[PDB]
Amino acid sequence: EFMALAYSNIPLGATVIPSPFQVHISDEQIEELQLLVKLSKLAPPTYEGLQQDRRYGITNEWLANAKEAWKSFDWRPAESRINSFPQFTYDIEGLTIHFVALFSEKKDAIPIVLLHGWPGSFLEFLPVLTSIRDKYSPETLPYHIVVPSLPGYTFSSGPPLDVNFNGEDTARVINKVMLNLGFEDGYVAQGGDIGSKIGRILAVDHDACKAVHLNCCYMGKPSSIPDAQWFATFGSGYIVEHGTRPSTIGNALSTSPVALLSWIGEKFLDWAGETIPLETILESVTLYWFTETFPRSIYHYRENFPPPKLRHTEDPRWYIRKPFGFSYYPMELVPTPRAWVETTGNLVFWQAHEKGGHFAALERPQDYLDDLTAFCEQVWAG
Amino acid sequence: LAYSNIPLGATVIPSPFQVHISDEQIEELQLLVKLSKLAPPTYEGLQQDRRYGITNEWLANAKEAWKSFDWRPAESRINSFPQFTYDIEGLTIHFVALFSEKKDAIPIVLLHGWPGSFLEFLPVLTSIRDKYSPETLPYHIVVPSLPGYTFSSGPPLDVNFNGEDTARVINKVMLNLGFEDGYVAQGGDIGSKIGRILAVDHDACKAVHLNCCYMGKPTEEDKRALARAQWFATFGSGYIVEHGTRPSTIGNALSTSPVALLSWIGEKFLDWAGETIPLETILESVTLYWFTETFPRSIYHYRENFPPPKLRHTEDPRWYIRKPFGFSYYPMELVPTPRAWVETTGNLVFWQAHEKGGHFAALERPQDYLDDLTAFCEQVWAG
Repeated sequence: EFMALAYSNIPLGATVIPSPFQVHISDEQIEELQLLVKLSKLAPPTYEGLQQDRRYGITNEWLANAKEAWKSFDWRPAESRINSFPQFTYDIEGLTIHFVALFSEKKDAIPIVLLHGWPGSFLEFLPVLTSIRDKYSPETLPYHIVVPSLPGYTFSSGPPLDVNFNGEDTARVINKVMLNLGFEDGYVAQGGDIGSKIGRILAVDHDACKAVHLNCCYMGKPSSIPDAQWFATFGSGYIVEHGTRPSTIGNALSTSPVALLSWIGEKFLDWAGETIPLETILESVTLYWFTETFPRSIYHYRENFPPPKLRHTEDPRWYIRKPFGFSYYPMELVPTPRAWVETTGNLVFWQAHEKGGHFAALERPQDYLDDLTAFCEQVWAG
Repeated sequence: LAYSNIPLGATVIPSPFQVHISDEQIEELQLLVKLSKLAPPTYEGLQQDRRYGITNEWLANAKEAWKSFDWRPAESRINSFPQFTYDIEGLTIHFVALFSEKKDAIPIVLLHGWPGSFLEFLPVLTSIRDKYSPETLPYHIVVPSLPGYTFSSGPPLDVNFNGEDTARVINKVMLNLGFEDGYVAQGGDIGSKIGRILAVDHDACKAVHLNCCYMGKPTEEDKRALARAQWFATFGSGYIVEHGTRPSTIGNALSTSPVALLSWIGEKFLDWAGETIPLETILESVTLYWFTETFPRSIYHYRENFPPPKLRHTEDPRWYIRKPFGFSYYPMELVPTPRAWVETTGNLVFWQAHEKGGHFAALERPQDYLDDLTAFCEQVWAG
């Protein structure tokens, strides 16, 4: 049905008109989730499950309380809030690609694509979009904001069943979202986590991406610098498992929503600088559950197995020549000093922050928006 | 029960034990098997060579077979073997045993690993009582459940627990049975680490045979072995890192659904074996783990290597085996180790290589396993 929505006017010059989209999880799925949460079994007490500092992962107490709270979690109000933002799909290379957008009425608004990672989603950027739409009407908005679901995530389909799919494929498909919207003349990319790999690939390989801002630069100490990571030794189990046995873990965590909550909840707890509320965790895990995201979402991790000859960020093949900005958040998983980041591209913008961790947009929306705006205004050349 | 007479000289009488899972536990299992949801089709789940783990089709078929799986006959077979428990350091320690009537029978402890259990050794015990009566049996065979596994309780809730603790507790099973004058240990997987610790640190353990020597390097077969070891190190060690760094997360996640546990453990029975392990055997092991809440209690050993020591356990002079040491090479072990490697880790007096068999040597090749065990004990036992 036709639904007028503010900020939803497709930019002049779009070559393909996207299909309007709204989230409508069925009543039967909501009923089922409540049942499956209730009946999920909990592990018995163990020494590891009793460590309140989470040294061995989530605690039994956290999970029991989360299970109890999930019983009274109501998806419908969250879904209504999601549906207050314009959403669309395109069909690209046989994939359905979902995206949230705020479109400006200005002919020459600066197009920006914001790229989530794992175990996130477009939800990470909704607080930022709220700030944007409160400050700007469609008529005063300086930017077009596109927040796509990567292939395999939430309402995006795929990846394909019959061929391998990697970060370069991901970037090619996301670039086509921007091309379809008429942004061949230029857009800015912003990324964290896996989205920072995608954003780097867009900037290095795709003409339409003119500049890139990252809040994550997964790297070791660069070899070109002559003469703290609890993450490589203790925090990388999920990477090895996702990268070597994605089918096993995907099959395992499809069985019960509480299995999925255990695996993903650990990361929302440990990776954030600002504490992420339980409701936010439940919202994201619930969305992953309804859309069967997890098994489809982990294809990127196998690019690290066997270990590449050079890390992606440390490879001249992926050095960013276009204008490159970086924001340093102190509770990022591998915080990278400016001298490190500078070895990986033409770094024209640097901003450090006193607060915030891995989920920068979700934890510190105003800092994230201030940085993004400042970067685009500094580098955009018309 | 034949083979159940406690050896003379035992200083603690063990308590007889039988498995009797309640109908309520059986039906809770079937409820949660039926409640489990399947993954969507994925590229990774369609790879028949299992390059990314189990296939979705294997899991769906295994779940369907589980709905028709009858625990009662498997339980009756378990209960056909003498079983006991001891209370040691506040833990209930379960064990299977075959006791000889010979007064000076050689005592042997067989040590399972993860994701195994005493079930791994039941084919060997079957071969033993088919070959020997209680009067001709040359050995006392003890097959304990490690702390945290199946019918053994623990590990403690309030303190850390490691391989040296495991070895100390297992040694006390043998001491309780009167074997302070000497026993032989045999181990694979984690049981190979326990066996090494017994031999190095515990007076009563007089010799040790291993079918696993997790180590790095200190011809065509050596080439095929190196390729397998590299595959295991590069692609097979996710479970080690996850168990070793986030045991509470994975323990909680897989406890929620028996089919989650089946996915995680089934992958290993498929990939680690040389001889194909029947689905029924996988279901029996995973079912036993489920009824006893084994998985979250069973993975404490993995964190010993985080952070990694500069010297792996087998390669550390602190753990060099000076007592008589035997090794059997099975080509589909996870890190197949040539003799020149193994010899650097102990007083290797016995070496046997096999054409067939992988990681679960006793379960896959019970006759080879028993032949090696008899040959090693006869070679090294000194009264």
